[PDB]
Amino acid sequence: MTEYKLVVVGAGGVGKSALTIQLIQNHFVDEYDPTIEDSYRKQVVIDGETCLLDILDTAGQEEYSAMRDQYMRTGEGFLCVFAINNTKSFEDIHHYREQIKRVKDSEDVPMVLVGNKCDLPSRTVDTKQAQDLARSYGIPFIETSAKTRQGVDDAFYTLVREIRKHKEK
Ligand SMILES: Nc1nc2c(ncn2[C@@H]2O[C@H](COP(=O)(O)OP(=O)(O)O)[C@@H](O)[C@H]2O)c(=O)[nH]1
Ligand SMILES: NC(=O)[C@H](NNC(=O)c1c[nH]c2ccccc12)c1ccccc1
Repeated sequence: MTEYKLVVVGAGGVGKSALTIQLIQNHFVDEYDPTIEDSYRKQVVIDGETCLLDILDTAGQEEYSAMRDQYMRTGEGFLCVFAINNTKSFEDIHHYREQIKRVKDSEDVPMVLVGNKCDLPSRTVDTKQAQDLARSYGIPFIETSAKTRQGVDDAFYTLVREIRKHKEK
């Protein structure tokens, strides 16, 4: 049983916790503490491989930067989820990608761009914009919704494969 350590990083309010809890508790949480940083584990036999997923629902700000940067190094795959109805979170993608790349000191870092809230209206971030960015980074992008669980299943699976892809280069 192989263990995969992945961290869901992004802006606050994008739905980091809900997206993960949906695949852990099998239901959508309407109200959940945004400052909670818990780690959930899930075992799935994906691609004929029985692996154990180690995920961490980031809050946003830790007591010390070194503590936040700690799991930034141990993270093999990072799920970059943003809100299509919040352009502010989409622009922050540049900072995260650049920052985490520096922390690990690598240009080839397994990441998947995720556009949450695809089931909600008032979309300011067009799909093309997100896709354009993902194609420039050299990573995949899929729209998702924690409420309908659309794309979320694929996104999480893709991240694991991206990790494997990086470890089989
Ligand atoms: N309608 C809708 N709300 C979502 C979605 N994902 C998360 N939310 C809501 O966003 C708010 C914060 O969710 P939370 O799990 O704390 O995400 P986080 O704080 O960004 O890690 C809550 O009201 C969630 O129910 C979604 O996909 N669709
Ligand atoms: N945030 C935490 O619980 C940190 N430990 N856990 C982790 O790093 C991991 C938990 N889930 C992960 C997913 C991918 C990589 C790492 C982890 C932590 C932070 C500060 C001090 C001591 C421990």
